[PDB]
Amino acid sequence: DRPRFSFSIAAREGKARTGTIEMKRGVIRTPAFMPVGTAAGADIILGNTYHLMLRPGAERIAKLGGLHSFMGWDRPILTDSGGYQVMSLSTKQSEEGVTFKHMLSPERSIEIQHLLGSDIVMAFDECTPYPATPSRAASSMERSMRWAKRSRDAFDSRKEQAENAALFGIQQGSVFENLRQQSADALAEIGFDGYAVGGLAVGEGQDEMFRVLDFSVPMLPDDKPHYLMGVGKPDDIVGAVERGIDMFDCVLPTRSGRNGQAFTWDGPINIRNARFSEDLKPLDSECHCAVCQKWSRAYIHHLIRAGEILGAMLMTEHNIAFYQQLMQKIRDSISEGRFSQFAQDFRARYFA
Amino acid sequence: DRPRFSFSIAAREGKARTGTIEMKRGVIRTPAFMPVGTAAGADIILGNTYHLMLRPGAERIAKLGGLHSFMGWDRPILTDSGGYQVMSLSTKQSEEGVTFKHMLSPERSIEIQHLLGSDIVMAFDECTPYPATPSRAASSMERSMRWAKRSRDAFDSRKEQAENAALFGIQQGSVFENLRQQSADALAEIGFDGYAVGGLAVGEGQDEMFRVLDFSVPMLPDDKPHYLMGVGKPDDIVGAVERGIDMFDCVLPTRSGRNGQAFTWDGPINIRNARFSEDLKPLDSECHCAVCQKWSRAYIHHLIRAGEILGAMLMTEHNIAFYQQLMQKIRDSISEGRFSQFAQDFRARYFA
Ligand SMILES: CNc1nc2c(CC[C@H]3O[C@@H](OC)[C@H](O)[C@@H]3OC)c3nc(N)[nH]c(=O)c3cc2[nH]1
Ligand SMILES: CNc1nc2c(CC[C@H]3O[C@@H](OC)[C@H](O)[C@@H]3OC)c3nc(N)[nH]c(=O)c3cc2[nH]1
Ligand SMILES: [Zn+2]
Ligand SMILES: [Zn+2]
Repeated sequence: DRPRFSFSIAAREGKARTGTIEMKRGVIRTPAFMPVGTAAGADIILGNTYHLMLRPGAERIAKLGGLHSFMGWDRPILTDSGGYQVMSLSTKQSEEGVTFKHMLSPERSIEIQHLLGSDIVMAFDECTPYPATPSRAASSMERSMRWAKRSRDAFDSRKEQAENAALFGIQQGSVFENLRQQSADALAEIGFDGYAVGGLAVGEGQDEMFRVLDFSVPMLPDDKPHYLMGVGKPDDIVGAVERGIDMFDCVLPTRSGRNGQAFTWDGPINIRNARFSEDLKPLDSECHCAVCQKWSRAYIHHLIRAGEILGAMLMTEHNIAFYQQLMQKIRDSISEGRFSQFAQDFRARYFA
Repeated sequence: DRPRFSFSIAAREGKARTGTIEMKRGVIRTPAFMPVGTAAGADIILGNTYHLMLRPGAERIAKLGGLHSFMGWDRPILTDSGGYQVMSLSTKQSEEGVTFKHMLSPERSIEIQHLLGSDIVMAFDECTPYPATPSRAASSMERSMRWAKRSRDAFDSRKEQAENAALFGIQQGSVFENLRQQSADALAEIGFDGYAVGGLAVGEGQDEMFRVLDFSVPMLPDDKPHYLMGVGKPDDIVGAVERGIDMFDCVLPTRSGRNGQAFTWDGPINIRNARFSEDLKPLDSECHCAVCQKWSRAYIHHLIRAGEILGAMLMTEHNIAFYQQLMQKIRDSISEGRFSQFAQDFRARYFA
């Protein structure tokens, strides 16, 4: 019988790691990509806390048997704490939490995630806007750390949650090394099952994001998983793995899939472009997905140009599969000690 | 090795028949429902002649290897002749054909269908508007019969087509028994592989459509398949089979699937309605489709209300599967001599 939570590192290359997270509902191979659950293989999917709390509401999801039953997915599910989305899509902040057009607090966030039944629960934090002054970044991070402790206590007070789920803390501090360190120290003192790097993929760009990861990831406990929230493009994922990240989520595969963009080893392509109208090659030359086994760029181009939902579905299936093949290649290369070479080869071809 | 075309009737009950059409690319079980090819089991699918001739053009489809290669479907394909769609969606009529914003003639229609590579080719006809006066219905039908002969000759002049495909003639005559008879006589004199009842499902309503079928279908050769163009709702299909129809096509399963409507044995439902928000039953209680095996009305309701493409896809998959289960039940009941009872039971429950 699998444990509630156990992370094991099987192999390393530089800062990169590959291994497994064992949970009651399944094993998660790392580095992992975690796709949106409602998108359409993956070891864990995402539940959309913000949407679900509004429609149909967390209490209603619980009445229906929880997210696993509702979505027909019996493996692990990760949920965010909801605040990022409230601040992005809705607001009034206070030490208690956020009110918006209801009150979302650390305690309420944890309870919502309990009612949804997720396996990996995120602490309720504040994703500091970018750019931020040192003072504002510090005040924001300090509040997030107080909220992390409140999240910890709320999670621990719910027996079913404490015994069956896992809780990740989220590091903040914007782009400032000293604040990232204080945040890491605060989170480690509280103690979490995993640690996320928050506050990135918010407009800073890849060079700056990588610079922040360079010093931020080593601050987190080495023996726990590291989750980079909101990342990202394939090249962002590769560089983040090079910097010690184990888990990823991004809206790109689905957003791109619904908007004519396909990921390939030769970079992204816009399938609507006329240059694909007579292209009999599959979306990607090496991809093993069902779409690439059967249909051409020309046919998918045709479907999308005709407004056929089948086209968007095939694009999305391909993009999700591409991301999973990327993660498999990353895991295999780290395990074989050839990840550095893989990263180099990947970049040379993707950006050719 | 299968013949070019062979229709065999295995069993009858009243005017209803069940059997098979054998063609080089496969066997078609009748009564048959023929779904849109780009929708997402079926023995034959439809190619959209009108759309294809505009985007990317029939010549381009031929360059890409024909529709079978293009769509990844190696079984039979049926194509319409294009005029119905031109008159519905675009016009100037003449004895030569129709010009619209190009000229579509019987000869050009047959050539387009040849370039697409379809297995069942429809004659180029005029679908008379409804209502029509006797004079206008007669003039229209007479032109369609001249065009049927031209279609026959064009098809026969193309070796690959004549030897590998089949040609159906289309009966016209509006709602008038004498014109339907003249049309049937003209088509039988020319000689076709199958016979369609055209000019219906154009606003006349079920009672009138059934009245016209009552006298029109017996006018067609008994030993050839009968295709009712544009029909229809499940109850229309059942009543048409009771009147001797063997083949069907309809935009309903896909249009409904993309617009929140699901077909069930208890009638259609609009899954967006709030009454489904907590309904844990599958879309239909008896349906064997993949969707009903796995997901609830509540989840599909959620997906569609959230604007998720997955929702529309699941609805469409279910509707297509429902239609195929309907046709299987029809075939089985005729073969077992219990179709009358099936039709009665079907109606009692569908309209309860
Ligand atoms: C895009 N960049 C980005 N996203 C971010 C998210 C949302 C991820 C969440 O976004 C949802 O997708 C819309 C996913 O559900 C995911 O949750 C698992 C963040 N969430 C929290 N709690 N804290 C952060 O610092 C944070 C930073 C982010 N940067
Ligand atoms: C809706 N009612 C209806 N449709 C009709 C169609 C289009 C079927 C065609 O419609 C396309 O779907 C948009 C399908 O491709 C199908 O072709 C196989 C007809 N086509 C011809 N040639 N002649 C007729 O008398 C006719 C009557 C119809 N009544
Ligand atoms: Zn693929
Ligand atoms: Zn079903």
